[PDB]
Amino acid sequence: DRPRFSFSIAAREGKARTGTIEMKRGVIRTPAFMPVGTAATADIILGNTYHLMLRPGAERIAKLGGLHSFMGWDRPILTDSGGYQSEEGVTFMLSPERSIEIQHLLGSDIVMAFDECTPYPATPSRAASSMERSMRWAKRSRDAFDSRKEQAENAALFGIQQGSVFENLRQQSADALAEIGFDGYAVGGLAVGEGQDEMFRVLDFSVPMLPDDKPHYLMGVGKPDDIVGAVERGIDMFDCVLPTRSGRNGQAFTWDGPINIRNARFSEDLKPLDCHCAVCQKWSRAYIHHLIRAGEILGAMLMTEHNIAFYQQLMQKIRDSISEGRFSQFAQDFRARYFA
Amino acid sequence: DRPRFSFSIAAREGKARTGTIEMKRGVIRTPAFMPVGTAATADIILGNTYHLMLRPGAERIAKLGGLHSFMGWDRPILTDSGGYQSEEGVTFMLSPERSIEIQHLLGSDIVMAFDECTPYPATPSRAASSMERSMRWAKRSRDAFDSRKEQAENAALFGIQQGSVFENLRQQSADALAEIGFDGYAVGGLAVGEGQDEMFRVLDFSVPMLPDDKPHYLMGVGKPDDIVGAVERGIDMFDCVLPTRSGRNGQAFTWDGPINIRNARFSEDLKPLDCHCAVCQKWSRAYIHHLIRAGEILGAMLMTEHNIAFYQQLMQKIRDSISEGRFSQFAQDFRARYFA
Ligand SMILES: [Zn+2]
Ligand SMILES: [Zn+2]
Repeated sequence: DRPRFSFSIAAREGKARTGTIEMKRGVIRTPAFMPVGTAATADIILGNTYHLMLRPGAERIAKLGGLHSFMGWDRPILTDSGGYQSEEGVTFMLSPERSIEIQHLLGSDIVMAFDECTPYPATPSRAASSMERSMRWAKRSRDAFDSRKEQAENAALFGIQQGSVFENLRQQSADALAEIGFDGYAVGGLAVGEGQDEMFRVLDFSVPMLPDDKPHYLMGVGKPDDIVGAVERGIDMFDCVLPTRSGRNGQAFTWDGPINIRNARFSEDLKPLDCHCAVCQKWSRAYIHHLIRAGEILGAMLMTEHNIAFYQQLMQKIRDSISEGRFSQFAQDFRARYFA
Repeated sequence: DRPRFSFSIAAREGKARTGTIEMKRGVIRTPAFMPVGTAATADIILGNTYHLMLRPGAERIAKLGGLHSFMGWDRPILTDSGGYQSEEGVTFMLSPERSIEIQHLLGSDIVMAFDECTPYPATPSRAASSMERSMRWAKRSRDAFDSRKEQAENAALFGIQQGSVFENLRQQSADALAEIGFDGYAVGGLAVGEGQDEMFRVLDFSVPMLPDDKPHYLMGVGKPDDIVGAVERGIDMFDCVLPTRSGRNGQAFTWDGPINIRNARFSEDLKPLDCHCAVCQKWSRAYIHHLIRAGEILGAMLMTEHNIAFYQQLMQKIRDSISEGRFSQFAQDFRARYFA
């Protein structure tokens, strides 16, 4: 039987790491991409806390046996805390205590502390006030989590760093989070419209502030090139709505960049979408083009499956190249071809 | 190597038959349900002639290698003739000759003659004039089909009976079609809003007019109970948009009748949709309810897969019970439970 939570780093290259998170429901290979569980029929999937508490409701999910039984997914599940107004929480009611209990009822394996994702841009004073409240909320999340024996003994809790783009606030947040103590640490408050250069700049000083021996989760990121750059800066875990969102709107990710398959230039293109996935085996660009142009749900479903599969192939190549000490070369080859 | 076209009846019960159509691309077990090929990832599928000639166009499909390569389906394909205004054809241009050539370019295995599907209701004089033109068009379809060696030697041609609800016109149409000679015979002009009692009434006298030793295809039908009743009256082949249409709109077919899965009574129902299909294995009514209510494409896709699978399980039970001489009992048990 695996432990509740064990992170081990198998290989490093510069700031990049590769390794495994062991949990009771399975092993997560890192760097990891964590897709939304409702995308299609990955070592871990995401549950949509905010949606689930509104429909059918966390208590109803609990009565139906929890998210694992509900979704037919017996491997780990991560839930966000739902925050993405007062010291107690937010009314719209949601608080650190209520957020933790909701995630408990859903049965998730990785529980996010309840935070306040600072808007961008933000003054230093606003970013500081928001970070300080998130740190008080992180301590309340820790305590609520620890009060529930089933949760404390079988789940894991991640703290979320805030502080906007300010190095001194990011440092203070990391210090507060480490002193409380969490199983993993998320870099929050990015992917809120800052642009890639700025995000990378903030990651450059922010990730080393976190405990090196714990997983680092960059919330909301991102495009394939965002992921490569963030692994280069020490991120271990990723979630992003892009692969599933893009699939509905006609956008496919390939090693040569994203393409819009609805474009007329693909109407007679017999090459597959890119790739090893089942879609790229049997289906041409031309046929997927046709399905999507015709409004057929099969088209969107095949596009979504390809995009999900592409992200996992990307993460596999990242893990292998770090393990083999050629990630720097991989990142360089990836960007030359992706932006060609 | 199989023949171009061979229909053999293995067992009969009353007017019902069960058997096989052998074609070069495979064997079709009858009675057969023929789903639209673009529904999901059946012994034969349907191509949408009218749509395909508009996008991307029949010549473009031919340049891409034909429908089999285009869709990744190496088994038989049936295409309708596109008719569903003058003696030459219809402008909107489509004629018996053009319809046959389009179906040739698409590469379909079973080719429908170009007909005029009489509107309902229709006076005897209108039904007669329309049937008479369809019979002239059927002879032109035969000749065009026979002029193309690749088509005549590798495909099959079905004639379509018309005549509305009038026994004397149905008889005249069957006579004209048999004298021309076709590989199979469709009963056309039903499922146009006549209601099940009327359709069954017309089938009662119309199907025995067709050659007994050739397959009988009831176009556009239908609901599961329509199919059972039409097999009881000697139909061998079916197509219907219902299983794929219903899946998008929340309707699932079950042995206890159709249900609308969006209905709140399914929000905590842990039973599967019905069934042996992959959906009914892993997925509860409650989770599919949730997916569809949330607008998730996965929900519609799972509903469509279930409906397609249900129709094929229905056809398998029909074939087995005819083969075992218990179809009359099956039909009775089916209706008692389906309408309970
Ligand atoms: Zn692919
Ligand atoms: Zn099923």
